[PDB]
Amino acid sequence: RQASIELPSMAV
Amino acid sequence: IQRTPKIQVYSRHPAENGKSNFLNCYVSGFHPSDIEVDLLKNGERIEKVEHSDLSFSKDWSFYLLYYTEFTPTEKDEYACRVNHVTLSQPKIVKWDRDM
Amino acid sequence: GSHSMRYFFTSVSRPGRGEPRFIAVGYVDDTQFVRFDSDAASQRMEPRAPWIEQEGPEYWDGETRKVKAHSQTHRVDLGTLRGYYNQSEAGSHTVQRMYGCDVGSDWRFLRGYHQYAYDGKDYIALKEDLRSWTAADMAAQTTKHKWEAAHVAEQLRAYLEGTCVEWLRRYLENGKETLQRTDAPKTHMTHHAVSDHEATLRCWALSFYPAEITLTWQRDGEDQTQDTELVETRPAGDGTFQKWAAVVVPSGQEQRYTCHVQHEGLPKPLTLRW
Ligand code: NA
Repeated sequence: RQASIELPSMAV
Repeated sequence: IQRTPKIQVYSRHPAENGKSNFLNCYVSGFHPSDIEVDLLKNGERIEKVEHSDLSFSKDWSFYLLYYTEFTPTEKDEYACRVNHVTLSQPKIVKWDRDM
Repeated sequence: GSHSMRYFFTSVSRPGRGEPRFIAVGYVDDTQFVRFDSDAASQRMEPRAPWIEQEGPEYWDGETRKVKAHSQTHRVDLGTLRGYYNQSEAGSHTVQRMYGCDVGSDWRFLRGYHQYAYDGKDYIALKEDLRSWTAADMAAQTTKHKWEAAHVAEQLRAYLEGTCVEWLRRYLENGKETLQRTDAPKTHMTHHAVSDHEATLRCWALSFYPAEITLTWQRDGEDQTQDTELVETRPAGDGTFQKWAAVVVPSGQEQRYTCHVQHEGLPKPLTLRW
């Protein structure tokens, strides 16, 4: 199962 | 950073002439991911070849397994031919039943 | 033995040849279980192992939603990174991300990881304490600050110590017949004559799982590394692995040499002799 973190937050 | 591919050519099961098997070409340790890999029978490109999904090691370098179903004989030559940015010309590695 | 769950994500820009290509794969130990290819037919997360097919539609929808969102973030990242490094829009570039967790024999948390690379080199990485960041260079410092502000490490820590471990255990249970098996290597030795003066002894290990293995040569009970060749462990294609180790010896001295094999499937190490 993948991580459920808001992906826009972990933009570089 | 660019890294040149390592290449191993080998069968899935111990080779027995006249019995069907799988021919593998494992490419690893390369960067970037763009690569061309062909399996050759007597110098000619084998048409029906599949490959694994692109993945990578701890050092970020990529690996892929290319494979085809085949029936080895005493008098048939198999090889893997690989091209990559790091290579001046395609590299050909011949299949050896003992390696 | 110990176990792991890992996800690997790769995006490649190819200016002039459309938008970036994205590939995601998931592993439990050495077994791939899911894949996504942005250019493939289904446009969904797909099964690659029989046990993952036990998951219902809510899982497949959720995993598909998350992986497609990851592809979109990477597209944004690729543009951001060209700016940071003052690069032109003409070259092809690569973004890679990896995360996952390790557990011990008791299936308890050992460590977590989350790291990012740009063009084949480290960019930013979560430290073993799962609270702090390692920026590889000056450019990566900008990312460190944003991730500190958005509290990414806290969120990743909760995943890596909770969800990651729990779903790894679930998979190990659901796929016990295959994931928890230990296939001991089938082993043999070959002899090849280079000439009259020397011979090559090759120690083989075939049909083993998991991939982890140690092959060592000894001469009269003493470790022998000189005049040896050891190939990288390689996939057989059927879910098992292969490896060999060879030594070049002087003719008539073959009997001094022994090959030693260590593997989880072996209750005690094997010793092979020509
Ligand atoms: Na999750």
